[PDB]
Amino acid sequence: SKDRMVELLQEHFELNLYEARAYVALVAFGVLTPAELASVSEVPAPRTYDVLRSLEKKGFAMTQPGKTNKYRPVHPANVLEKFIQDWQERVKEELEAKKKAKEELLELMAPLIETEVPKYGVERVWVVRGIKNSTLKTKEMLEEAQNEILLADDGFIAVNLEDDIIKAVDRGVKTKILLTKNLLPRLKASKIIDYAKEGKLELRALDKFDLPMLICDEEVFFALEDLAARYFNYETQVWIKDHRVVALFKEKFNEYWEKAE
Amino acid sequence: SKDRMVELLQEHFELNLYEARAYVALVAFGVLTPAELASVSEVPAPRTYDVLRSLEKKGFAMTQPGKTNKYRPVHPANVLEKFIQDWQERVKEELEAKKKAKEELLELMAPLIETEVPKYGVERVWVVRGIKNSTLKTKEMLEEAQNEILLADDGFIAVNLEDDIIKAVDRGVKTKILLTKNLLPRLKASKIIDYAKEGKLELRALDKFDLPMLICDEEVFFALEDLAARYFNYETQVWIKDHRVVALFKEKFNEYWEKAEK
Amino acid sequence: SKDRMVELLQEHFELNLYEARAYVALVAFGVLTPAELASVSEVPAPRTYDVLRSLEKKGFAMTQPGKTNKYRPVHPANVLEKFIQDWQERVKEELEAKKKAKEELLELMAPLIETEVPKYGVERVWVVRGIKNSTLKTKEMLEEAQNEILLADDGFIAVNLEDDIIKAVDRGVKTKILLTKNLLPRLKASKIIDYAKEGKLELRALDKFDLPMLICDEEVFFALYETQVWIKDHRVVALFKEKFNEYWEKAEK
Amino acid sequence: SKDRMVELLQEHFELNLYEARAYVALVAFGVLTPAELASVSEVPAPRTYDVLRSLEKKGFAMTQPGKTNKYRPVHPANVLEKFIQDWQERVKEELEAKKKAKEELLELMAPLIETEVPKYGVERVWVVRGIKNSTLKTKEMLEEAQNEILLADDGFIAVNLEDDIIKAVDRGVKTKILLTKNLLPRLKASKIIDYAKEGKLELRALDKFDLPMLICDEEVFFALEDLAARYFNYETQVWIKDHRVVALFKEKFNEYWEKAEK
Ligand SMILES: [Ca+2]
Ligand SMILES: [Ca+2]
Repeated sequence: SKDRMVELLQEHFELNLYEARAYVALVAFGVLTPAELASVSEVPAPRTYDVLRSLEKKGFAMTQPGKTNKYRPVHPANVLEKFIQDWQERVKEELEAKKKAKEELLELMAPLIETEVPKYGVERVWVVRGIKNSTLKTKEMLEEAQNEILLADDGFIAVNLEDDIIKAVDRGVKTKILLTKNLLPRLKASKIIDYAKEGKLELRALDKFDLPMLICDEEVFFALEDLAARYFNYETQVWIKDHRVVALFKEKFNEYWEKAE
Repeated sequence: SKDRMVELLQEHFELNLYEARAYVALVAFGVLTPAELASVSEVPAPRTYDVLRSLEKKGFAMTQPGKTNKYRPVHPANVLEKFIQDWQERVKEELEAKKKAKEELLELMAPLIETEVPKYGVERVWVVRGIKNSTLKTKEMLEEAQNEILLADDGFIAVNLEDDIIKAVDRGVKTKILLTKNLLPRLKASKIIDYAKEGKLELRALDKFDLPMLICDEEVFFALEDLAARYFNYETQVWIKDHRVVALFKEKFNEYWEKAEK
Repeated sequence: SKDRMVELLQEHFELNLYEARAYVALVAFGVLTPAELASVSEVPAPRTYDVLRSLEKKGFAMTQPGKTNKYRPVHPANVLEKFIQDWQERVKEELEAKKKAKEELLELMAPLIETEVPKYGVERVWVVRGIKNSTLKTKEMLEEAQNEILLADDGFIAVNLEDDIIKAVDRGVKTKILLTKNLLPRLKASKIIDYAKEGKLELRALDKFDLPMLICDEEVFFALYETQVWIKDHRVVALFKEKFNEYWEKAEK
Repeated sequence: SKDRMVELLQEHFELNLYEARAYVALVAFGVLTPAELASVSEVPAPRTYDVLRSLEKKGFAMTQPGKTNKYRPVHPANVLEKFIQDWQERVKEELEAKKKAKEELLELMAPLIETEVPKYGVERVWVVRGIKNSTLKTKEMLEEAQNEILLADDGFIAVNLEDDIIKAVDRGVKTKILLTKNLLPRLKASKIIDYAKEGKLELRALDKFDLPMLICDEEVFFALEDLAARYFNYETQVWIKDHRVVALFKEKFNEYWEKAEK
């Protein structure tokens, strides 16, 4: 039918509905004026000029300017052939455009991938309040740690996060536990001291240290103090996930750590 | 520079605005959740799930089974290349789709173009817009030329239809071709050229003539060349069937022909 | 009041409605959570987090990430000044960008003004059918002509479009009329014959020429029912002018 | 490239797609009617009138003497220039409008910020996103600093707050400023120099340090500098009021402070 001709033109040769209808009409009727097209095909009267003019510019028609414009269809074997050839040239050009878009993006995104160290998630600073949230944060750090754990403990930490601490030790995590000497005998029946003696974790003590902390693989979790927080009672703590901050707290742990035993 | 990365992704790798922004963000941050994407980029919050999900689909993002779904970028060199490879295969399918369509159209139109009847010949003047569309008419002139052919070509009139020019030559049609010197390079070696060397047509060249044309038996096709209209593919070209007018253009051709060299 | 504060923030400091309301709220209350904001101001509850976070990235707020997200206003005198300083610098870069865009446009559009082929955007080819339309197009040209008129007339043009021909002559237009001897005596009581002798126009005749035409300053109107073609182009017209000058030679009196 | 001309007009001279296209068309063809514009350009037929009329309003098009159906372009050199002149003045108009608005807001807020408590300040930790927003906090630190200032600045932390730094020095604040070497060209105006030259503060420079900071008495503001988070203006910065943390950063500052010369 003629319907199939309209579809094919619309689908593959970039004509809109009216343009496809008008071109088919031109093939069938030869010379048409916009007025005649109106009566010949299914194209709105105010569009018949607009449409035929488009087909002209698209290479599907030729014309005779005048008070009344006459239009002539370009033979299908020419315009359909020409289109595919012109189409193929656009394609080939675009391919090059994409590979140059490719290279330019690679150049532009090298700055985003060059820093091969700090690839943490967005959330790197997290403020923790209260006892419940505190132990929940400490649990996670212990759950996620895979390389090392450094703990300076004046808590309220070894008890009862013991079962999380030992679990990490059981996973081969290089554990070091430093705690206040005054709090030492609290662990006299702990699992930690057994692992300390067997021993897969090292444990030491110190009369009192000023800056307690938990370090877990490029993460540090420490508490602010000012100055009756303990047993009065309220907690304010800060979590940071960044090698550079951890390096500071790790250097300090190692200063506290070398107070052997 | 970020804006450029978004532009390039959007125009050439078929990402929309938010998809392009999100992909850059994934590359930059290494890993994002829909919540984190909302936080760092200009993708609206409720849109961030679908954006990351579509990037995954398109091959720009990578994730784990879930539901603990975090999204991470696939390295650009392994995506932009893969996109192009996919695009090329999509093209090849459309190309043949067009070939199939063309042939069905020609078969459907066969009853319309045969015994059409075609109603032209009585029309002795037509206008063709777009200098690049000239071969939609000059092809027909060469098909029906049976006495003589005079061609003064800038590259846009009738050269490139060599098979039709030569068929005319081979059926005894007298042919004179005048080229601009800028066509002497692109028209090597060639097929049209060796006909001139064999003496089957005459071929000469001239620095520049201001009025290109194709004359085919009491018919003339000529271009009103203008480089300001060239930008809008809207140069006026005219076909006239009138030996008196053709005579005018034929005299002028012969004037250029005198200046024309070897 | 705060209604005025919200208005000003939206109009000049590029906050949306909810953001302006939320910042004002922060100034008033110091520390707020998204939940607290919801109860304090007219910001939709589910929008309160997004808004506060937006203010965070926009420099209007500071925060404490947590289960309890706290937000703190940046002092008005700092963020409002900070905005204007940054705004003013963004502008100047754009200023430079506009002057660089201008320069590139002038270079790109040079081919559009350099290719000095001074024609109109109007079409240059016009097909005319029928006599009434023919005489109107002919009338038009004669009135449009400003330099010269060349007419080879075996019509039915000079008769009777005379008043348009002489009107052109009266305007100082260089008129030359060639007409067929066979219809020549029709003009023996015309104004054209008077103007030919006075003479403000040159007039000759010839019993037969093959290509009649009207030329009016790089415009030509000639005939192929009857179908006529008008062309507006220097190079094409030159051919028709060359032919006119061949027919032009010569005749009395 | 026509497309480039449309882009530039569209991006910088506030023309929409159809207006920008039409202007190029006017430039190319010299004079157009709405009908003529529709035919040559990609502006839809029914739109060519309002498009041309609006170009006239904007100063890009001119009506012709006589019957005004035809439009002619106003030459680019007299429009693109005139636009910039108008735009600059329009900008300036808004600049003063913003400053005025600022001034009104501050007086409106005076009951909240004048003789302020403030309700915040008891809080000993805050986070600032965007390294370029850091001076919204560090300014406050410099204002209240009365013991010492230790500044290791990559350019975005506090060095661009000269008025407050100088004021601090003038009240006896021990001030050490450490800059990256790429800031020395631009900071030779200046206040910090001559104060470094007069011996009122110490100024050293260093190729690069990994942890920018501002220490003011018992407070530290430090940046987790990270490109390409900067690309999305989302670098995480932290303010802590706690002499123990400050001490760590103070040790590290003194580490950066060594070797750095000039
Ligand atoms: Ca402030
Ligand atoms: Ca202040």
